[PDB]
Amino acid sequence: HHHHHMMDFDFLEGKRLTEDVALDETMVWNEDIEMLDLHLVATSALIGVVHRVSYELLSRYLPNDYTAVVVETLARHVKAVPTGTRVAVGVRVVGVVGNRVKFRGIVMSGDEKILEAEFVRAIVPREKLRRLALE
Amino acid sequence: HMMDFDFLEGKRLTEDVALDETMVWNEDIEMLDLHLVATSALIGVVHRVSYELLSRYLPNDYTAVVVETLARHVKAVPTGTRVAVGVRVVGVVGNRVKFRGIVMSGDEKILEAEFVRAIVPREKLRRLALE
Ligand SMILES: CC(C)(COP(=O)(O)OP(=O)(O)OC[C@H]1O[C@@H](n2cnc3c(N)ncnc32)[C@H](O)[C@H]1OP(=O)(O)O)[C@@H](O)C(=O)NCCC(=O)NCCSC(=O)CC(=O)O
Ligand SMILES: CC(C)(COP(=O)(O)OP(=O)(O)OC[C@H]1O[C@@H](n2cnc3c(N)ncnc32)[C@H](O)[C@H]1OP(=O)(O)O)[C@@H](O)C(=O)NCCC(=O)NCCSC(=O)CC(=O)O
Repeated sequence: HHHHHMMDFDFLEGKRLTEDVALDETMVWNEDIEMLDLHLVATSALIGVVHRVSYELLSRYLPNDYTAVVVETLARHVKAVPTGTRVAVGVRVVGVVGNRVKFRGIVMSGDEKILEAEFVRAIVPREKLRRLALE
Repeated sequence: HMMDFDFLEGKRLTEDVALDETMVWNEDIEMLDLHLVATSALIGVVHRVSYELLSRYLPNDYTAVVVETLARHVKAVPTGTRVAVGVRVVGVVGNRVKFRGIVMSGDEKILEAEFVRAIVPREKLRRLALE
């Protein structure tokens, strides 16, 4: 009877958001000790950044009992950028298939493309995710 | 700078890794009590194991950076948990080394990944990024 989730999420198609995001010291690539003084941003950290903008975008539009979690992601990190920098981060909803929302993401530093991504959030009732996490 | 890295093919490494507080998913204030591990954090964990594997076999003036990554995050897992992280070199083309990675929590798959490192001289990077 808590089996009352049947939406068409296509209302999300075409939504977009761009934000300026600070690349801070928690985001540094630190695998290689000899490269530390460059403090390049880590690929995973940039992926984190792009994902988080997609949540900010969705949260305005998700019905009240539903959250959205990343289930799939693809990224190409094409230019190294140092931390301590602000970047422009854009995401747009390029498709919806059931409860799967697909985004394209871009990280620009000035006019240089740093990273591009394509990724998927599953839109799930908080109750259901909580039950799954706890089982 | 002309080397064959084909010899990396089939190399593996597995590591028991703690998921700590710095890796928590916190976008959703109503789910903070579950302290789920973030996707990007888990990708970081998988990438880092591939660097430990490569660093053992690369010449002393060379580094390796991630240029592409793909991941399915199939099961939620809380921080404060230890996971088995395995990576394997499945392919080499020039200075491009493709890995498959897996995160397991016991017998449950949490995440699978496929990603590429480019093997580069540190000086090259240092030249590029200081230009
Ligand atoms: C790695 C790149 C520089 C690669 O750029 P390109 O593809 O244009 O260049 P390339 O890879 O073909 O070649 C660049 C260099 O490779 C070396 N090179 C190429 N082929 C070679 C071979 N067969 N043998 C030996 N050396 C070789 C050359 O010295 C040098 O080229 P030449 O001789 O021509 O100069 C760039 O994609 C980049 O900077 N990406 C950002 C990566 C990043 O910052 N990642 C985050 C860190 S890792 C991380 O953060 C982990 C985490 O997620 O947490
Ligand atoms: C998201 C998942 C639960 C998805 O699992 P499944 O594919 O089995 O489930 P599912 O999506 O098909 O369906 C689950 C639920 O969705 C709801 N549901 C499905 N379709 C629907 C529709 N059309 N309308 C309304 N509701 C719908 C159903 O109520 C319910 O299940 P039913 O009817 O079946 O009972 C799982 O893959 C998972 O936990 N993955 C890990 C995700 C994660 O932890 N990400 C990290 C946080 S985000 C993040 O960390 C950002 C960062 O990277 O930094």
